[PDB]
Amino acid sequence: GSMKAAYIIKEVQNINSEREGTQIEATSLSQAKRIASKEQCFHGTVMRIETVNGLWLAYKEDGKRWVDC
Repeated sequence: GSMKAAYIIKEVQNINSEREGTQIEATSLSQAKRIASKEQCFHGTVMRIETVNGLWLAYKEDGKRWVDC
């Protein structure tokens, strides 16, 4: 299909915390955002998209718009 890059999606309790994530493949950051929003499992949490080496790409507080980093 389309050329895809590796992204790491993490679900954390607050913006400035670190937890283990899971690796997904997406064609763009926007598709990664859609996947991350669909993968949220807990209540009121923050979703964050990083690169594999741990670079913050974006994050979304529950009920807010994505914050691009």
